[PDB]
Amino acid sequence: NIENGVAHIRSTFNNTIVTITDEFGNALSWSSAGALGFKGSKKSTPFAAQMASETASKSAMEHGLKTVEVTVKGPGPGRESAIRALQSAGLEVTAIRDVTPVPHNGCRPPKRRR
Amino acid sequence: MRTYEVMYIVRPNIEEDAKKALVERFNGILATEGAEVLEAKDWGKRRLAYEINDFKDGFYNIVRVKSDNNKATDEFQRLAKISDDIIRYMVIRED
Amino acid sequence: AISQERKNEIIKEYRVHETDTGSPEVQIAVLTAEINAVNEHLRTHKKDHHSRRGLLKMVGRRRHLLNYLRSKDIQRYRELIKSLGIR
Amino acid sequence: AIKKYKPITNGRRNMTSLDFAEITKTTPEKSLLKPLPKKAGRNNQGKLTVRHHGGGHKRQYRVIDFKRNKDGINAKVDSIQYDPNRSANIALVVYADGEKRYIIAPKGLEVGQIVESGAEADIKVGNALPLQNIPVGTVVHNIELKPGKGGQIARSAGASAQVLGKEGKYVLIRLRSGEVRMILSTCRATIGQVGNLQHELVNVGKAGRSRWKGIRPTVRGSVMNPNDHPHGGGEGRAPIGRPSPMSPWGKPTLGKKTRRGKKSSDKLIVRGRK
Amino acid sequence: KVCYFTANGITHIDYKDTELLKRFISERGKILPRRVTGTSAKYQRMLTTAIKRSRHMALLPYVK
RNA sequence: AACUUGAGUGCAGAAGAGGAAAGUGGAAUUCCAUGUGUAGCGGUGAAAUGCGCAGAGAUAUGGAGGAACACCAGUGGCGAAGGCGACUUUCUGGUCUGUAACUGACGCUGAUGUGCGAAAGCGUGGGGAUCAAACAGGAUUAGAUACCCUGGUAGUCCACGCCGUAAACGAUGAGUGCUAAGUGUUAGGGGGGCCCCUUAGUGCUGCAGCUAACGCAUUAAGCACUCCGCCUGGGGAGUA
Repeated sequence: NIENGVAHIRSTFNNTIVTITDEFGNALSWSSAGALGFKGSKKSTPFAAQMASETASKSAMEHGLKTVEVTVKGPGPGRESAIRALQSAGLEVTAIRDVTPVPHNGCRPPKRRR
Repeated sequence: MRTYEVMYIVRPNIEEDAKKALVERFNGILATEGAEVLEAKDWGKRRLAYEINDFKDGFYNIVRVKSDNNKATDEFQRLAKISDDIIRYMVIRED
Repeated sequence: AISQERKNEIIKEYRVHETDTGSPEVQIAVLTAEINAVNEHLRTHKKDHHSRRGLLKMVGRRRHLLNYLRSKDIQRYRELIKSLGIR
Repeated sequence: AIKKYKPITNGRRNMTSLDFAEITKTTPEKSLLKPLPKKAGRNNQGKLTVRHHGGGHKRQYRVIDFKRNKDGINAKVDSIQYDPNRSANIALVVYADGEKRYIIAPKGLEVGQIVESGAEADIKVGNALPLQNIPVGTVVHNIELKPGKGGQIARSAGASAQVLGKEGKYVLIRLRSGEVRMILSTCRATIGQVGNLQHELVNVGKAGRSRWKGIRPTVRGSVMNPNDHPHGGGEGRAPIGRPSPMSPWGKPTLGKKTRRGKKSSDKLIVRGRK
Repeated sequence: KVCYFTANGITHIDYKDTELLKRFISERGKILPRRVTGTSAKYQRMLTTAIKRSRHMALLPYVK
């Protein structure tokens, strides 16, 4: 394409899955922190998210991407480093919307640890 | 004795000739079995806050009725459910 | 339960004198209509245990008012027991 | 409802029967009754083809309107009656100008209710109208499969299909088994579930009461001789000594799918069950 | 702070009055706590009812 | 025989997730079908089982089904208690305020009795998304039939019945009256947005007084009167 390809970032307490798709929800490329050789307790780190984002960002430029919408889904440590890893590659981040699903109840949350 | 306000939404793609055919008939049941409809207003094609059956807009009609039988409003909701033109309705007892 | 207009005809029917609302002939009669109304309601909504509890309090109030009336004068007790159908 | 007999006899301990309270007339009509001479499993040659079928109480056939096609003329329910040839009850209906015919009794059809066939009909219990005019989500019984043939699908006590959606010339319908399928839109149904919903909860009790509906005893194959059945033979009681339980005529019986392939209905079954 | 339902005298909050309701729905349609809006306890209840009626009739967004 | 203050009724008002039935919604989870998509996903303290390469995870659209109702939401409200939170309608219970129109003690408590009664459990018939006793593994340990992880059955949901137990607790029976205050909040009333007074709830400090102490203190565990239930060292034993 030319531009307007949204990027979905899944930052959790584990690896950060970063995927770059077009505006109509068609995946171009993707790169998680686990696909970069990162071991556990490395996967959920700001450093790993930095390479995780730009690794998929370079694959986007081959299709000619000049506009990204950052849709972040998850409460993970590697969120902000991921977004600054997209501007550092020159992807012209327009919007920062959080899409972490919030149930209006209606499901039994899995039991917590002990 | 009991006073009801009925608001229903008609789909925004209805044929204009069929719109008066539906609004006439549906305020028709609201005047049966002792019902004495007082107001019958049109609110126009407003923007819906969210998509309803893949619709972004819709016609709003508000009809206020008064009857001590309540079966006029139940007959409305029975037929409003069946009809594919009405996509949302609500009956409020006003006191 | 019974509407206010419905209650008034029961008041007028069994009132001892005019402007009487608290005699144990109108109170008993009003409760009898009220008791039958909740009884009819519970024929459909059988498990309305919370409403049924208020019915038992009404039955007790009428029963105590009937005991008081009998202990006062038996004639008015006999007239009230037959008009209302109470056994 | 179900009446539980008191254990006055052993052969009658856990017996149960239908209270027959929804029925209103206990006698048929001379003009809508034709003869049914029991055949008992025998064919055009005279040989037993289906088994476990034999003597039973006589029964008169009651002609039913499975193809509800009197369109426009209204009909009154005169009496809900008992039918011996089916699980559900039948209802006499008198049409607004003189003719009378039987139908299948829906769940809460009451005596004196009005029913209408046609295409301009309302969506109420009993009225029959084509599947192009039946809203998505309605319970329908007596569904046709072919335009004009007559209801075939969903006709036994407690049978109900749900119109679930559309395609082009076919409507999607979830039949009682759990199968979603498609039926041509020009075919008729009838709004509502079929009555005698408690027919499935009855207990028979007596051997003889099962031997009054025309059932005959069925012998377990594990006791016939080797020349009578695959499971037969053995000195003593024996397990099934084969890789799979088998059928009298030599064909696997616990799992083998026996639906002919290459049928002209395969393009119409979406998901299946049973 | 002042209620706006007692100050101006409103004794019946109407669910058709979307403009009046949009002052208490924040940025999501989320009902604003009465400490933030300063409406009394009596009017926080009938305002919540009006808002929920408007949401069902698509006069106010559930989420935004 | 007489009387209204007790108790009830009448009239004018008030608030409420009080109960039952039937409908209508939005978010989310799961599964299914496709489009894009490529080598991981997931999880831990580290793992691994596990799901993937037969295309998983992710992403977009659509569909099916079940369950619960974010924000409002609070020492907030209602109910005798258990308990009751999406919205609408229909039946229906209780409570509070004011008035003083009516009856003139019609009241309290209450053995036996008769009903209601969280979860779990049972029967019948449905339903089954999520979470899951038990069960399977994978780990940690010296061992781990446990905490951790991966799944997973009954159950969790509905309709009828049955069960009748909970740290069912304010660990505080019900009714009535009296006895310093201060300051809140909920629902009303009357006077001069503010102030004063007042009724009924719900809170926090705090006097007298009580207590072994902790503490309670006008919502007593203080001062009095009526009625019921219960206790008489710990085990054996809530067992015969």
